[PDB]
Amino acid sequence: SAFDLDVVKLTAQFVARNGRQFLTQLMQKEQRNYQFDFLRPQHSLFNYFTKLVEQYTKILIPPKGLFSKLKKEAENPREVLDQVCYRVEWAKFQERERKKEEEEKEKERVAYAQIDWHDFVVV
Amino acid sequence: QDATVYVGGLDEKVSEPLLWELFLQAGPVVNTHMPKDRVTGQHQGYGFVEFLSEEDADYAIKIMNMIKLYGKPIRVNKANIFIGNLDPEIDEKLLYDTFSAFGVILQTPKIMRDPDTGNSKGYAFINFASFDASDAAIEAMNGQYLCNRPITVSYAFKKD
Amino acid sequence: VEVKKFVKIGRPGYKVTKQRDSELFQIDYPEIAEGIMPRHRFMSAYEQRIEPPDRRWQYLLMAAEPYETIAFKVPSREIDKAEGKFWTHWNRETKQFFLQ
Repeated sequence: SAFDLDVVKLTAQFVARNGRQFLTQLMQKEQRNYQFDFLRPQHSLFNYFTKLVEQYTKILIPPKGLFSKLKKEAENPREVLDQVCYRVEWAKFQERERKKEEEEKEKERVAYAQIDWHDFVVV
Repeated sequence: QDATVYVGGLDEKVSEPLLWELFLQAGPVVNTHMPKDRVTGQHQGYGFVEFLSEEDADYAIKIMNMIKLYGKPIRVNKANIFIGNLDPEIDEKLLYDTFSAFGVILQTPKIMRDPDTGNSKGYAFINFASFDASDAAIEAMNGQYLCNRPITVSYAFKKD
Repeated sequence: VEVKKFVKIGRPGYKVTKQRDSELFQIDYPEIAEGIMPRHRFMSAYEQRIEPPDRRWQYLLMAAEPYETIAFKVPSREIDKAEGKFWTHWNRETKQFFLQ
C-alpha cells in the first residue's frame, strides 16, 4: 500500500499548487490517459486524499514556515503547556457534551417508551 | 478442519449420503458427518463434509454458498439485541453491513456457534449505539425478509 | 411507570399539514418548554379501543407530552421511513415539527 499512498501524496502535492478549483494539475491528467481512481469522491481513499490536500494547503500557510518563523511553539514550553491544557479542556467539554447528548437520548427513549400509542386521532 | 467444510441450513430432506452426493461435483468428499440431537434424535441442520484436498473444500465453500437446498439456506464454510433464525451464509462483517442501514453499530457483532462444529448455532447478539436504533430494528428488522430465512429481532434485557 | 402516570393529557387540537413531495408533513405545535422532542412511530390498526372491522392498514402517529397524538393512515406498503433520527426535525425556536 506504499505505492498508492505515494501516488496520493503526489496528487495532493500537485493539486495544492493550483490557482483555481477546477484548473489543477490533476484535472488535465485525467484527460491525458492517466488512470486515477482516487480523484472520484465515491472511493474510500478520497476522504484520505482530501485530508492530505488539506494538510498540503496548511503546509503552505505564511506561519507554516514559508516566510515566517514560529517563536511560541518553538521557543516557549509554557505556551505549549497552555495549548495542551486548552486542548484537554476542549476534550473535557466535548466529553461533557457527548454525555449530555447521551442523557438527552436516554430521556427521549424513556419518554417514547412510556407514551400511549392507542390514542389515535385522524384529522 | 481445514480440509473439511461445515455446512449449515439443512432441512429434513437432506441426509448424510445426500450431502456427499451433492458435494461430489465440487470435489472428492471422503466422508460426511451429521451430529444427531439428544431430544429429537435427528440432525440439527448443521453437518460436516471432510474432503481429500483443501482446494476442493474451498471450491465447495465458494460454489455452494447461500444455496437453496431442500427449501433451506444451505451454505458451506471453513470449519442489547438478540437475533434468532439467522442464515449461516452471512458473516460478522455482512451482519454489520446489514445492521448499518437501520442504525449505527457500537462495535463488531458476534454470532453464537456450536461447541462441536463451530460454524453457526442459530442465534446472534448485536448491540446498537442508542435505543432508537434498537427500536428501529425491533420495528423494521424484526420480521424482514433475509436470505431465505425469517429472522426475529428481540430485546435481550428489559426492565419493567 | 413514573413518567407515564405523571404525563398530563388535556388533548388539544393539533394542526397537521400534509404535502405530496417528490425527490413530508408539518405539524404546528405550541411551546412545550421541555427538552423532550415529539416522537413519531408507525403502528398497525389491529389494536383499537373499539376494534372496528376491515382494519388492515398502518398509521404513523406523532406524539408529545403536553399535546395529543396526531395519526395519519398510510395505504401504501413502504414509500418513506418512519425513523426518528433519520428523516425528522424539530425546530424549538419556531416549535415546528417536520417528518419526511
